[PDB]
Amino acid sequence: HWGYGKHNGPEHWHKDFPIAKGERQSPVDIDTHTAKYDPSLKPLSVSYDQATSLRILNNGHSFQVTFDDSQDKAVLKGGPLDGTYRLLQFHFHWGSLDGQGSEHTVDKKKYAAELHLVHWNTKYGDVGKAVQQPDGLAVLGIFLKVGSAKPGLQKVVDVLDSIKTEGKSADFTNFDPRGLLPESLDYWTYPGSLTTPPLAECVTWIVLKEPISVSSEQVLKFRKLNFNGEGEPEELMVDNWRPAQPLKNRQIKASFK
Ligand SMILES: NS(=O)(=O)c1ccc(O)c(NC(=O)NCCCCO)c1
Ligand SMILES: [Zn+2]
Repeated sequence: HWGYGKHNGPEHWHKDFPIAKGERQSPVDIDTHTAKYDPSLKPLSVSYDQATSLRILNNGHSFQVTFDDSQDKAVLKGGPLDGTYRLLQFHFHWGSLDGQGSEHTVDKKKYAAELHLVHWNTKYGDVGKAVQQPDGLAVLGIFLKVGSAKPGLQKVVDVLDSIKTEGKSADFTNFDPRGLLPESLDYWTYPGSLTTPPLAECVTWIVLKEPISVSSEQVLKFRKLNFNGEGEPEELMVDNWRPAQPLKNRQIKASFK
C-alpha cells in the first residue's frame, strides 16, 4: 500500500500510479516573483453558510471531515472557476517539526501544515466522475503557521483522541468551516493534480496567500494521530506531505499585485 515511509513514500508512487511523472502534478513551489498578476481573475466566492458536516475519519494518511454534498449547501465559485463547486471534505497535511509539513511551498519556504478544502464541479454530477475531468475539482489550500491559537480549529483538535488509528470515525455535525479561513482571500492558482494517489490531473488549485496561525498545542494534537490501525505497531502520523513537483509547462497566476 502506498504511504509516506522510506519504502512506500512519494518516490515510489510512480510504480503503481505512473501519472506521478505527468505534466500537471501537484504540489509545486510558488515562486512569488515569477507568478503573474492576472487582472481578469475574479474574487473568490466562498458560500459556506449552509454547510452540513457529517463525520470525521482517520483514513490512514490524514484525517478528514466530510460534508453533505447532495445539494448546493457549501459551494465555491468565482476566482478562476467556471460554474459551481460543492464542498465534499477537508483534511490536512503536516510535519514532525514546525519547519515542514506543507505541500505547496512559497519561495521554497515550507509551512508547518496545509489545509485542503476539496470541492467538485457540479456539472459532472458526482465526485467520481469529476476526478476524470481536467476541470473536475477545485482545492482551496491554506497554509498553517505556528503562533496564536485558531479558535475555529479547536473543535477539530478536541475530537482527534477519538480517531487515533486508521479506520476510526466519529460524528462531527454542526462544524462551521468558515472558522478556518484567513482574513484575505487573495490567491495563486494553477492547474494541477491530487497530491495523493491516484494523483489524478483534475484539480484547479487555489492557494491562499495569507496563512492562518495555530498554536503549538493544536499542531501537537495532529502529531499524536497514528498511521497504523488499532492493534498494530505504532507509527505516528507525521510528515504526510508530498514534496514539490516540476512545474513543467505551467504558469502560476496571482489574483493580487
Ligand atoms: N491532497 S488533495 O490533492 O487535496 C486530494 C483531494 C481529494 C482526493 O480525493 C485526494 N486523494 C485521495 O483522497 N486518495 C485516497 C486513496 C484512494 C486512492 O486509490 C487528494
Ligand atoms: Zn490534501
